[PDB]
Amino acid sequence: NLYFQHMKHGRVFIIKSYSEDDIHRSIKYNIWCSTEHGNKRLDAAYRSMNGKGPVYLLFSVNGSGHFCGVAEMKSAVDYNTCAGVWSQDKWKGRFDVRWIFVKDVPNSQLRHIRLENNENKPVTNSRDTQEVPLEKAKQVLKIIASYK
Ligand SMILES: Cc1nc(=O)c(C)n[nH]1
Repeated sequence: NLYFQHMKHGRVFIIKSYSEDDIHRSIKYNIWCSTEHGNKRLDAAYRSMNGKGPVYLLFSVNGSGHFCGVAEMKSAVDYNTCAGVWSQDKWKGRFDVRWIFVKDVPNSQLRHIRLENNENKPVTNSRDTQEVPLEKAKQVLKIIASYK
């Protein structure tokens, strides 16, 4: 899948989900919510983008050993929400997402990609809302898209 090899715009973030049930709910309802600090980071990136390129999210459940898919941010963060929707009751907030890949990709396939903005650590050792440089994100996206 040579599609992503020539991407010229966009920002890309890691999402770490404590719960696979929350991944299921995100796919069913096309929504996500991060922590307070994570929501602020994603909101800033989405808003400054002003629709000039995509914001992609690379999802992985904590401790699972694999990534589980890719979604595009499709709205700014709405902070005026009901509590208790997600795996920890305190998280409020919501933004729309569109899932573009739902597939398990082992960390072994992605570990060789290092993030020069994060001490050259493997992309598989990232924390929630770690940003991925575009040239490294393109390599992750090609691998996820091509994996079978
Ligand atoms: C739904 C959800 N799970 C999480 O573990 C985090 C960090 N943010 N949002």
